[PDB]
Formats: sequence, C-alpha cells, structure tokens
Amino acid sequence: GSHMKKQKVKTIFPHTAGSNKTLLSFAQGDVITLLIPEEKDGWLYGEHDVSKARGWFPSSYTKLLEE
Amino acid sequence: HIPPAPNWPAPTPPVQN
Repeated sequence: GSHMKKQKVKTIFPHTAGSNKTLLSFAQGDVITLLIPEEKDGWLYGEHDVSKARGWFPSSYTKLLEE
Repeated sequence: HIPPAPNWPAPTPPVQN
C-alpha cells in the first residue's frame, strides 16, 4: 500500500478441521495474514483477522488480495 | 514456533465456471 506494509490473502470458500486441531477454519471473503515466507507441500500457516486463530490451511482455498 | 505439518497434501476448492 502506502501507509501499511503487511501482506495478506483473501479466502474464496469456507474451511473446517473435521478430525484435527492444527487446521485454521474460516468462511468465504475472509482476511488472513501470512506467518511464513513460503508454503509447505500446499499448506500455508497464517493468522485470521476476525477470529485471530492460527493453523495450517490449504493455500488454494485463498488468493492474493491484490490480483 | 510453527507446529508440524500433516502426513498428507492440502485439499482444493470446487471446480466451477
């Protein structure tokens, strides 16, 4: 931006853990901030803006905010 | 410290128009 310096991604569908603890849950159109300079085998690690929860999640469930 | 990754690859969104 111009008065900010934090990378983000924006979600495009909801996500759930089902049978796990280390998985970050969310909805469509949510905002998540990155915690690693690269992904791990398709999994990203991030912190949600609304929930402030952390965990692994599928990078493909999100897109670069500024397309 | 970042927690360990799972033993399987990450899933994908639905394939739609």
